[PDB]
Amino acid sequence: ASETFEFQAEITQLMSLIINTVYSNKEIFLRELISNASDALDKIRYKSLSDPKQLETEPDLFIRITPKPEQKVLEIRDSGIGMTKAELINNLGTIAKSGTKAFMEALSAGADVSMIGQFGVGFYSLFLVADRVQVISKSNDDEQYIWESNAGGSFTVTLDEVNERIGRGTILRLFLKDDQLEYLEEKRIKEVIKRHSEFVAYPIQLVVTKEVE
Amino acid sequence: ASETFEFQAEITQLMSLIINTVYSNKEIFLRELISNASDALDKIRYKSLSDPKQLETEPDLFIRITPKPEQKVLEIRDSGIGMTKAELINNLGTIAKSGTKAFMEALSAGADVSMIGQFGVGFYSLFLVADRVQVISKSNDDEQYIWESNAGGSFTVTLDEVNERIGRGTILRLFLKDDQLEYLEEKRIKEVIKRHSEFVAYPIQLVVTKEVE
Ligand SMILES: COC1=C2C[C@@H](C)C[C@H](OC)[C@H](O)[C@H](C)/C=C(\C)[C@@H](OC(N)=O)[C@@H](OC)/C=C/C=C(/C)C(=O)NC(=C(C)C1=O)C2=O
Ligand SMILES: COC1=C2C[C@@H](C)C[C@H](OC)[C@H](O)[C@H](C)/C=C(\C)[C@@H](OC(N)=O)[C@@H](OC)/C=C/C=C(/C)C(=O)NC(=C(C)C1=O)C2=O
Repeated sequence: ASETFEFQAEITQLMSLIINTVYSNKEIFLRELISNASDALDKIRYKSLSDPKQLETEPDLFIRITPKPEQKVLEIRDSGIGMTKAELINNLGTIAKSGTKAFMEALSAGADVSMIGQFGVGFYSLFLVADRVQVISKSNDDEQYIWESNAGGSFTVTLDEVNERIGRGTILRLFLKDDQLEYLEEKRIKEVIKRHSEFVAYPIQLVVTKEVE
Repeated sequence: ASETFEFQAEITQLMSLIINTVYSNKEIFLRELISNASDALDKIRYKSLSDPKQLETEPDLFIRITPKPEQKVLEIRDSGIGMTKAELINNLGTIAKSGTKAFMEALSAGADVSMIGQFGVGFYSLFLVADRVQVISKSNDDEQYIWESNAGGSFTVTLDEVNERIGRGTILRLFLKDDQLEYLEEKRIKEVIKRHSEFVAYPIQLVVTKEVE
């Protein structure tokens, strides 16, 4: 089933920094994850200009937020390009990232966490509000895989026999911290999107569950 | 992966009858599926009176409707007792049912389809509005399985490596007919529940997806 990999050292260090910070504007994590989703929709949409059959696995291009209050979990879905087993491994931890040290140096010098995205390491901002992540992803070029981290020194990557089938793309499964359940609520989610994600080319769907009156 | 089984002969016959009928009150299929859900919630709730650890796999007791417009699919979820591989096989087709012939005889004599549930064969009413069903189920006593039918002479039962994990219970996955997509819409669903499912002990949740304004 399930392989384990080592985080490059500064990535550990940065995650540890973020997860431990008192910062007062953690809502930016959603700006980042939405903007990553958009970057991945862009990428597949562009790819299919020269290869239209790439869109076939999943014709609709969207971003979808799903609060799961009962599980203390928030999910950000996209029908973007997705990632293969080897891209999860390389790009999410094992290799040194061009901005990690520079950002941490900026941070300790006074910089706002908000700036994370400009150092190209804004995926790690999710730890502002979550102590476990699953990245579940299906690329047109591979089977569906689950990448998991708890901010420790290592992560796991497992063949997905367990979750619904993504036609194509990626789900970010955030297990929220108990002092961050504000991000489970419709009003809150809507506000953060309004404020920080006005200029997004793709529909952003919110999946909401109400008991029938 | 995937075994195939034979429908007992009258069950085929009845399915063929239902799927082919012009009947003007097909909405009753939802009454039936909700009431089955309730029968399965009852059953686990009762079981755990003498065995409280049975509720642990899924503490919440609910029924959940999820329209999937993009897929022409409606899902009815319950956290009831669920079914094992052997119960799917026995109880959903292979063995002769006590009411099948009697109901078909009632039908051709004038009876309203609405009466199906009183012959204890109301599960088959789903074919009024669907030409494919998946029954995905997880019983505390077995792995999660998928039972599939297209109203033909046979059905399949496959180990589930493909759908999200039910802690416990059952999802009815209806693939609706093109002239029955009315059941994908919030207003419609709500109306049918109001009319036919007033007296239900369990919360009925409706999962709705709206694009953010
Ligand atoms: C230029 O692409 C980006 C990179 C470089 C690569 C990891 C890009 C990645 O390699 C397989 C892919 O092209 C996809 C599109 C990655 C994402 C943008 C994100 O995945 C999502 N959300 O589906 C996203 O993963 C959930 C990417 C995470 C990568 C990191 C660490 C991130 O913070 N910054 C990057 C962003 C925001 C990028 O847009 C980045 O490295
Ligand atoms: C008395 O239980 C019932 C039976 C007899 C058995 C199949 C019961 C079944 O055996 C494994 C289970 O006790 C569960 C609780 C079955 C359901 C009620 C239904 O499953 C759902 N919705 O989770 C439901 O399956 C999705 C049961 C389908 C069974 C048939 C054919 C049905 O139309 N009628 C029955 C109903 C409505 C029952 O309530 C029935 O046979």
